[PDB]
Amino acid sequence: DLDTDNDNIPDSYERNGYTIKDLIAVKWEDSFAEQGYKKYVSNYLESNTAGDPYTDYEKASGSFDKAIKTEARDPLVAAYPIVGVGMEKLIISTNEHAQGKTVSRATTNSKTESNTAGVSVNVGYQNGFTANVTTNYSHTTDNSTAVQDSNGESWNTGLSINKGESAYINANVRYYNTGTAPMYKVTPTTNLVLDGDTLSTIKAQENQIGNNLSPGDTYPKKGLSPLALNTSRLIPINYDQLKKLDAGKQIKLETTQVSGNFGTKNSSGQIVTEGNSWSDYISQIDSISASIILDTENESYERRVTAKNLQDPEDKTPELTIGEAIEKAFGATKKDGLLYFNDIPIDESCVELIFDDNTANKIKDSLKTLSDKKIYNVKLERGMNILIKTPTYFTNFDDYNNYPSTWSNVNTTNQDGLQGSANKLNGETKIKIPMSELKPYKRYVFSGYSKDPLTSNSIIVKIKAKEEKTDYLVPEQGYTKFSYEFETTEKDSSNIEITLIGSGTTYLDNLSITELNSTPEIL
Amino acid sequence: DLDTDNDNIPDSYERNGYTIKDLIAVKWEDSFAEQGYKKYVSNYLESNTAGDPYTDYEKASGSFDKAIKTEARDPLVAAYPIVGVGMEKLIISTNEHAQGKTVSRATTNSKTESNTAGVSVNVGYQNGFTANVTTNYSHTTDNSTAVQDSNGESWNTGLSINKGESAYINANVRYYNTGTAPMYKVTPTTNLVLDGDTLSTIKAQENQIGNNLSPGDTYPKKGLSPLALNTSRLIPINYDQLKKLDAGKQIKLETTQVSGNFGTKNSSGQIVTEGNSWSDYISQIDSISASIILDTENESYERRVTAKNLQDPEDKTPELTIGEAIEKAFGATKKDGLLYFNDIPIDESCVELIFDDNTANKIKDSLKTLSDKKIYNVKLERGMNILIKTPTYFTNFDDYNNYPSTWSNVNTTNQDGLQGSANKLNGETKIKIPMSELKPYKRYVFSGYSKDPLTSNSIIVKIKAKEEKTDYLVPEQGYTKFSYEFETTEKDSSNIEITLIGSGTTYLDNLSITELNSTPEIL
Amino acid sequence: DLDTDNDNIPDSYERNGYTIKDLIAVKWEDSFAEQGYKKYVSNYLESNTAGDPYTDYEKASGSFDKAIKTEARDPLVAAYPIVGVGMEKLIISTNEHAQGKTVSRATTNSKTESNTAGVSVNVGYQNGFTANVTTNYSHTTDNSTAVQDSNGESWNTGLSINKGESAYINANVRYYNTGTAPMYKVTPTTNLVLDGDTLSTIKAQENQIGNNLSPGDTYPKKGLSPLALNTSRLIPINYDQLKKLDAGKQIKLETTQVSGNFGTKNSSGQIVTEGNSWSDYISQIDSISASIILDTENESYERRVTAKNLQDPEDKTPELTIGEAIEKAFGATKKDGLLYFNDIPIDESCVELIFDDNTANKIKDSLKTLSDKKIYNVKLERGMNILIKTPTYFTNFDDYNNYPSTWSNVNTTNQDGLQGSANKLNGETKIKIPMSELKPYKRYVFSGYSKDPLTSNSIIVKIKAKEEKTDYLVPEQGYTKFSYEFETTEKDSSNIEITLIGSGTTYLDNLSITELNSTPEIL
Ligand SMILES: [Ca+2]
Ligand SMILES: [Ca+2]
Ligand SMILES: [Ca+2]
Ligand SMILES: [Ca+2]
Ligand SMILES: [Ca+2]
Ligand SMILES: [Ca+2]
Ligand SMILES: [Ca+2]
Ligand SMILES: [Ca+2]
Ligand SMILES: [Ca+2]
Repeated sequence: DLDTDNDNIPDSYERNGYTIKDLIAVKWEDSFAEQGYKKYVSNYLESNTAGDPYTDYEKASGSFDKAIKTEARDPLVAAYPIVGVGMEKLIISTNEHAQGKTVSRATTNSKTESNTAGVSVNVGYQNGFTANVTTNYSHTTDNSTAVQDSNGESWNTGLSINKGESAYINANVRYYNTGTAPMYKVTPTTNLVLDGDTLSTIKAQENQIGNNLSPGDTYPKKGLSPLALNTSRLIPINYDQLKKLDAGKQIKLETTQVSGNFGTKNSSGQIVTEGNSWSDYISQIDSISASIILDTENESYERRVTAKNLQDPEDKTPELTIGEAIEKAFGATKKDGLLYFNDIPIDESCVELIFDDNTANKIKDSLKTLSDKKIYNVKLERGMNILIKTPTYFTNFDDYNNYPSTWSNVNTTNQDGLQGSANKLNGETKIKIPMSELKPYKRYVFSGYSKDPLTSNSIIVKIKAKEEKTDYLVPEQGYTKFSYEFETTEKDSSNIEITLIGSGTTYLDNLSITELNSTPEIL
Repeated sequence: DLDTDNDNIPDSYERNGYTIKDLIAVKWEDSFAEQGYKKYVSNYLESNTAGDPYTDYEKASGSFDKAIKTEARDPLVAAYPIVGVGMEKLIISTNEHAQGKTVSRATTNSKTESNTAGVSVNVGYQNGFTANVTTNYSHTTDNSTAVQDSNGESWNTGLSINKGESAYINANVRYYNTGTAPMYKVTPTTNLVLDGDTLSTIKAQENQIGNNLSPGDTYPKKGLSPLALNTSRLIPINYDQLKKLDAGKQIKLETTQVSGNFGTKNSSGQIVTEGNSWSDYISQIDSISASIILDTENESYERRVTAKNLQDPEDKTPELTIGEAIEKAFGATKKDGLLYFNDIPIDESCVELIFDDNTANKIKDSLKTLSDKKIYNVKLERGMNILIKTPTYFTNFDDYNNYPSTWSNVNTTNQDGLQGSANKLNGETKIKIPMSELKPYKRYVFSGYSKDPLTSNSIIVKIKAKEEKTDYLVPEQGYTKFSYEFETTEKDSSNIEITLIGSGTTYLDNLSITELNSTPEIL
Repeated sequence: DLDTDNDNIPDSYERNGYTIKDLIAVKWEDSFAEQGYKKYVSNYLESNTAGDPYTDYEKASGSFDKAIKTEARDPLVAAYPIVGVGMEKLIISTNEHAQGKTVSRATTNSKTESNTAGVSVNVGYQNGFTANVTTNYSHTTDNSTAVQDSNGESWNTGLSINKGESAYINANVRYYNTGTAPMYKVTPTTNLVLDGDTLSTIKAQENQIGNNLSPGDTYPKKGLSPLALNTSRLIPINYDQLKKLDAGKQIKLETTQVSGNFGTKNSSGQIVTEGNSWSDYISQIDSISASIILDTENESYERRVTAKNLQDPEDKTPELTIGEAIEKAFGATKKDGLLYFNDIPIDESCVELIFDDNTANKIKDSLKTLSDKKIYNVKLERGMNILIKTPTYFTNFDDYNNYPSTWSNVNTTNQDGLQGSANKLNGETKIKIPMSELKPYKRYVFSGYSKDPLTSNSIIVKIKAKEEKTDYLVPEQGYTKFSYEFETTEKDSSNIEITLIGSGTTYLDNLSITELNSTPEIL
């Protein structure tokens, strides 16, 4: 009944209960949780919960831009715009205006490549920390390029450079947005950096892209003509960096400064975008919120969620766990003990978790006092980053199985599993996968969980690839997570085999195969 | 009941008790110092205790820009933004448009080099003075570049400059903000100098740095590619300073004018950065407050703290000691006679303290009248500069120890130390520190405390390095600080030996290895 | 109770006493002189008692711009900012772009030299005039250049100019303030004058400095690089003034028009520096107040003080003596008959006094009626000039003794002196001040005081340098002041010795060696 800020919601209704229906507010008592309403938690000392250019009421009632994704309806998630650039096809030509020698290659893009390229994986997880530590960190602003149609052939012999003069570089790019915010006056700048030696900067101005970029969309609408670097003209190169591109290095294409406008609803009609810009709220959002990234193999997402700092009892901001923040940022359905997306389950054992050194140290220090030793029950703190990687293949010996092949010697008849059932081991367990279903020249990690109700039972696991290896595993009464890496090669090679031999008592569950990054090719 | 300024704070409270909770002001009754609540002190004759454009009650209540660091909510420390610029790597090319001969070297930038370069060392420290002096004083505005990847070769061999015509220089620079204040419309003017001779200046304008610079964050957000000086275009060089650069001197950068605005709330809604400027409060802050700089091996900070004019009893402003100023300006947990950060310990006998000549004369005048003979229990006066250097290696034979190796023949079972334990001696004390963990071409100070309740039980020390020496240290009844210096070379040498032997009675404590400056390399 | 001006202070409290506490005026009764309180007097017929744009209550209550030095707190001293430009490095280039024959020399600036460059000395100082007479006056605005690092070589040798065309000049400059006021919007216009001929006018606009120059703070803040004039650009020279610098003349720099703004606190918040100009108050101060310039070996000071016109009984204004005017315009500590700074002594017999011819005539008119024979007890009048030059060396055989070389035959066992003791003489008196501290190509004056309690005891003095001089002196009953002059030469000369021989009865006191100006050099 008491009001502090300039919002219709009372200060008592800004904590421990929040329901918005027919443009008024009513208290939640847990009767209509199935009827399409979710619980909002917000500040009650400040009008603006996060740094987005809206009040808490307008983003909790739908009276804002229709282009904004609906996942930012909760007041702890703000509309933060990100503009990313992807590189698709490359051509090399010896002229400047546009005869000569022109060569063309196709190239795939990887958004979450530089983040996980500095991840070293050990053979054993210490205590309840079921994650890895990266070396460096980066958002999806930068992008990585991998050459697919790379037959053994030097790039020099197709261009005939002798001593000093080198050709030019032309390409096609696409402009995507990974976040819950559009941009209207899109003016980005992008550096084309090859292993540190900067080549050029690209500014696409305004008229070439148009007055909008809706979230989740690019300018080439799905499958159409990609935008080339012809229509600020062409990029040169010298006779020092071509061998670097040929042998080991890949072209980095990263967006540096992003400027634009947006829309706020006026009193009368449709949107306005003239006297307002995205230039002041970058540090207003980025200095109070964390950064949660999710990487499905088809598309990626990033969100920013406000957090709580421990050394300020006067700051009465909402406090969440890790899993609650994931649920509110990404949108999920709560099943019995589990959190689901539309088709991909989300759990501390079903996907992979990546943190930097500060977050890893904070989680290791904060997991001492808890008595459950689970990842999702970690208190949210500001200034940390989470990268969730969805496996490209995952089975849980249950209703979900996306493996293209079928396993051998599978015994579903068990009930002492971490989630449901498990496989009773008696002898061999073998699977093979053809090379065509896996992208060449990458790095894969195969991970799983094991349990043994004996003293000194042991398992051996053989991974047959272009570096085949055999490894030894000694499980105990507790659940043990194992993870082993392997490398792939070109499509003209053999299949990939996964075998494991035991003594006939252990149990296995939660099998996953996940791609991380790309390996250099000898060229 | 009584009021003096245009603020909400009562007059009878404003001295010796001050607490903000739930946007109300209550006195201090020294019973909730453990729940995170803290006290502050403010002048009662003016609304702005410091020189910032925020009132003290507002800047202590949190109703201000949230990107400012949370320890700046102390009203006794003002917000002051500092912009620094420095190289990462350097290139020379003989063409104005970009073939020819091009060389590239990789450098490292350092923040406190010109300040420490005028500091001399001695065998003993007379009286209670536990600090050194510097020839000239500079802030962290200027940066020094050190060239690492450089074997024996002159720049002329890779350039072939004969009589007068020289090549062109280009560099990769970064911009950083080490202070408790952001700025938005950044317009830095930077002189790129070689030992006094200004080669040129650069004006970054707006399109290359961006409309934002968060405090504590560089221009590339954490790890991205460094900006190149290709987007006013190029700067020249002649064949007079090339060999001068070759022999002894290094390129320095300093900014001169930094223009920008500060952000604040409007009457109704969002924040505006239009009708403000960070150019009218620089002198008004610098002519009222002190200057305290801290330099950790990872990062650096500096603050301006207001002081009391002792020769003016009318100016009713609160007074400070040195340790209380450090605690209130940086933010530190106060253990029993101890100031701790999250991991770095600071005390009067664990760090290095640097003043200039005027502060040295003032502290020598004010030290004799004190009955405790310590550095921290000194009243703060305006217009004096303090620098604190945290050593890269430091131990006290206690809970804190981060040496890359382990000390030999340690008898820590003792209590007669400055803080608990001490190193009893019966035989030698040796360490062989390897060069793989130390920066090449540096100057290092070995510092420590010696004490012995005996007549003349002297000790001797031997430092084996590229400049090897032996020294004799005699003890006293008092507690004597011993400091010595040595120099190092490139990474392809043998280990550095520190050996000390006495006669089985002396006590040695608080052993520290720190770095000062860079030596000119012969090339 | 009775009020005249726009101040809360009554007319009676505006005379013979002025104390302020808790923003309330109170009268002086001589019990709180030792508690830091100071006594002022102010006009009671105008709101602005001085020409600075502040009323007496506002300039005495501290509620004004804090960058103004505390010496301007009293109402009888005006806030007058002065911008001076100094030249440090002279480089000559024969091109209009940047290749060519370039020569770079180092040069030191002298601020107050031309005001005292035309002074001549006398053997005896007649009557009670213990000062000197100058031929021209100059502020700290003009500045002179003196070249030290210059071996035997013509400037034409480094340029090889034959008949018709000479090179271009380029300079390194610094900007300083010496006054009790800051200006923000600096507009410096300067002329580079060469012995009556104007070479060029330099206008450094707004962007080469910015809107901040603190008083007493150089634009390169303490130790940084000198600012070159390469950021309106170039200055030519002919083959007529190029040979004039070789023999006798020196390049001089004189600012002509400077304007700025003074910052005023508004009603509610911060300070405004837009609607203002430092052009309507220059003639308000300069046409009323006098001029006092003080020259220390480390810094210079300039102040303007309002005086009394003796031919005006209607003009009711404060009347000041010379010593009280100095004490109010600088801030002084009063020992028993003595005026001291923190360490620099100032007195009628401890420094050098320079007066203009009109001022000397007025003072010599005023000296006859005085019955005390002291120069500091003279009533001030509008439009007179005072220069106080502190000698670089000064002894009095007392608490202050800062000669680097000790005397010979020192007998301090005496008490019939002007202050404290006097040096008893028995035979010769020797001093040998060496090469290592004397600035070259300068002119020095050694002055002293003598008594002799005998009828016809004469003394002899010898000054041995490259230009030696002998002299015979006859002292008298009272205090007699004598002054001698000499010059110096380059580094490769010998040390300078001073001998004085008496006969055992004469008494010598207050020996002061000072520098006056610079001599032309043969080259
Ligand atoms: Ca509210
Ligand atoms: Ca709210
Ligand atoms: Ca299961
Ligand atoms: Ca107050
Ligand atoms: Ca106040
Ligand atoms: Ca200890
Ligand atoms: Ca009055
Ligand atoms: Ca008055
Ligand atoms: Ca005396």
